Amino acid sequence: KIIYPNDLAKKMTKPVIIDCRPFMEYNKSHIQGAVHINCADKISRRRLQQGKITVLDLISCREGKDSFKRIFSKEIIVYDENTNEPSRVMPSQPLHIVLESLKREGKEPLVLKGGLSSFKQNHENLCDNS
Amino acid sequence: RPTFYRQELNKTIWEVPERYQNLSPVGSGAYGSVCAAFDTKTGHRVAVKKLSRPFQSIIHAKRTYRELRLLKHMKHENVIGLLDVFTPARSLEEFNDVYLVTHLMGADLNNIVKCQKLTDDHVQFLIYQILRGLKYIHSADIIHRDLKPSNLAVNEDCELKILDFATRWYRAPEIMLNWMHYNQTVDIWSVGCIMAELLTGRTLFPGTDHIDQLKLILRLVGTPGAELLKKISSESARNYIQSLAQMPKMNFANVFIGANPLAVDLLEKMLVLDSDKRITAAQALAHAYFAQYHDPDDEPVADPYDQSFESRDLLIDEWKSLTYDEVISFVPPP
Repeated sequence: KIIYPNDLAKKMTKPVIIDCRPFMEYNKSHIQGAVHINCADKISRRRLQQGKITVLDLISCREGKDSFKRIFSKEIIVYDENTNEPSRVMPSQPLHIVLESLKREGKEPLVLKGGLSSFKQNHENLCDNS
Repeated sequence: RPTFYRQELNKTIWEVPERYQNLSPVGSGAYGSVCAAFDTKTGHRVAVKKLSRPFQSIIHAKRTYRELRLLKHMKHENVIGLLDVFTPARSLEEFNDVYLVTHLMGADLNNIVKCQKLTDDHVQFLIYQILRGLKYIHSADIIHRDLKPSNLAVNEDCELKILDFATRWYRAPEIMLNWMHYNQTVDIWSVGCIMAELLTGRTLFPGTDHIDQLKLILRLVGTPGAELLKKISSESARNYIQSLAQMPKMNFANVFIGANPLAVDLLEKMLVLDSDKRITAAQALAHAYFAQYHDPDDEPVADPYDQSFESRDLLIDEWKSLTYDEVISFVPPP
């Protein structure tokens, strides 16, 4: 379930990272290599609560020869702005939506405790900006 | 009838139902004044537009009538919708103030583009949405005619709405010089211009005074063909093009370097000079660029729209009452 900002730091240098914060926040800055996901809006939630599409499926479109290697070929990390106690996350929160959708595809995701806000205490060098 | 509470914001006096609270002057203009609020009876930050002097003229009375009818009609996630419309007036005689309520939509495509650089998925999601409501709007046999970034509202969840139907930079060539041969496809030219901006952060046809506007356009799509030229209107318009040095169509693949191939193909289909060759909203929805998002069952259409009133010519008294009628026959959404 939950990982620590430190574990991710090291885990990083050599895993798929999903950012489920608001798109403009994601574009302002995200953990290097982090991939963004639109899920909270009506259309997204809907089509998700209908199998029309699924998170893992979505992010499987950034390749050139094979669209899955490096994708489900690594553990999946997931993070939001700051959720400290992931265990308790409302069904509306983007964090909830992703986790349910990935878990629904037989995938065990790992949530970064304290989201991006935490990870920036001593990891600013592991982030993209503007 | 609810309970209103008067108050004065920036020299105009606002009289609104108890449920709307924390009115904050966001601005004004010709159209009227608008306050940002909070609707306790819904939890939504909302926008209240105070329409004053809606009947100080026939042109105005009708205009006020039109906007209201049109607004009451649209019911689509990607189109501006009326959450409420009210009047403190109790009698058609004490009537001369109209207030329109809608979700306060923060930001606009203009602000977004000038602030940050979006990912291809963002561009794709944003444009998918424009097309979705454009399909809806066209269903009701309505042309937007003034589609531009500043008319596109986007919230934090990247949801977008089209609002009230520089402007020259997105106007389509046909309706450019003023020819009576335009149609719904005229909005697709705009979406193409917009998509191009999303993809490059640069205005595609920033023309000075629309002469060059046409030059800039031609400079990209190329000077008309042999029959294509014989597919147009105007006297002047016709001559100018021939009066110009024949330019060849550019290959968008070189203009939009490093851009998603399916994108430039779509643009290739929208930024077409022959409006009869220009792709439709419905058709664009199906293009491979929207694969992950295309769901025919999730792309509604409107019901016909009675533009009949448009023809008739009436007097302030008529239009005014006709408006009170709409104001009263209003059924809130749920």
